[PDB]
Amino acid sequence: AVKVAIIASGQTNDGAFNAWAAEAAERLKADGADVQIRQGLADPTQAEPVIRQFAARGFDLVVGHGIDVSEPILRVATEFPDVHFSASGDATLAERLPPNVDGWTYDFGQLGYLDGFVAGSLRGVEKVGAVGGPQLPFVLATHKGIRAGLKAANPRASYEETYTGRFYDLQKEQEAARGLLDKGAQLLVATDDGRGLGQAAVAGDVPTIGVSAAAGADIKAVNITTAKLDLLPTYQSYLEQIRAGTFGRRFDVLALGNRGIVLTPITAVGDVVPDDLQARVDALSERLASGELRLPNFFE
Ligand SMILES: [Br-]
Ligand SMILES: [Br-]
Ligand SMILES: [Br-]
Ligand SMILES: [Br-]
Ligand SMILES: [Br-]
Ligand SMILES: [Br-]
Ligand SMILES: [Br-]
Ligand SMILES: [Br-]
Ligand SMILES: [Br-]
Ligand SMILES: [Br-]
Ligand SMILES: [Br-]
Ligand SMILES: [Br-]
Ligand SMILES: [Br-]
Ligand SMILES: [Br-]
Ligand SMILES: [Br-]
Ligand SMILES: [Br-]
Ligand SMILES: [Br-]
Ligand SMILES: [Br-]
Ligand SMILES: [Br-]
Ligand SMILES: [Br-]
Ligand SMILES: [Br-]
Ligand SMILES: [Br-]
Repeated sequence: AVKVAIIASGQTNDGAFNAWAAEAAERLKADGADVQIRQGLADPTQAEPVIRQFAARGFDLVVGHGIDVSEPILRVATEFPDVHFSASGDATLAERLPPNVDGWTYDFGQLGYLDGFVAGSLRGVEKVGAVGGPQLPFVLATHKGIRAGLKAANPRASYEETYTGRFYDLQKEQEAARGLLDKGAQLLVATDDGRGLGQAAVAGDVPTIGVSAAAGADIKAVNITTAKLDLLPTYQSYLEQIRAGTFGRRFDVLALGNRGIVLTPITAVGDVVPDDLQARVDALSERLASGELRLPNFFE
């Protein structure tokens, strides 16, 4: 049994980024991993001693989930040359990996693109509304992605978006979503938490895309799907590397083309979801894998 510790930036009950690592880690138990998870460690002064403690106790693999945990991972890695570490970040992380650290990245714009593409693939949805949080560069990039994905799959659809200015302000998110609904949105896309948007959607009988998996049953019932990271192949590769003695300096991109970004199991909502939605997304992924389709940089 390989002993694995996951050190998460936020809360694994978020039904989103941190839950994605927790779910991959749960599935990794079938590959012979014994897993411990610690949450809420975005603060590097808190993360570094926890990481050190797992390494000192003889864990085989210590995984820092989220860019905020990356620097502590890289620092402690230098102390334990025979322990294996993982960190996440931007493309520049590849440069900065000690011999015993694997790194990974993904592009926010691609999550947006898949949401928008799914939105444009639906039946009878000509008006789409999206609600995000603060207008930070990665959020604006995500939204530029949505617009592009939607234009690709349905160039006739119209699109409006609203920003709450905040992370995880469900009350403002709900209000923003209701405003788009009142103006005529036939689908609501969440780029932040989504639980507030989900409430507004239920009140107006419209489907959603992107809402947190931690939402209640009534809200989950209207969420067609959500674009997410599948970390399981990456984690499986870590175990294989450790078993073969080849761990270190791998740099993985999780993307649509390689199924690092995928959909959650699709829910049919109303009659807007085509029977072949998954096939359409699979074909999109194949076009990206081949380079038939190339996506712009969605950042300014
Ligand atoms: Br986080
Ligand atoms: Br969850
Ligand atoms: Br994310
Ligand atoms: Br376990
Ligand atoms: Br354990
Ligand atoms: Br433990
Ligand atoms: Br914890
Ligand atoms: Br320390
Ligand atoms: Br983070
Ligand atoms: Br990250
Ligand atoms: Br060591
Ligand atoms: Br991007
Ligand atoms: Br940013
Ligand atoms: Br566009
Ligand atoms: Br707009
Ligand atoms: Br706005
Ligand atoms: Br803002
Ligand atoms: Br709130
Ligand atoms: Br509402
Ligand atoms: Br909820
Ligand atoms: Br190794
Ligand atoms: Br790609």
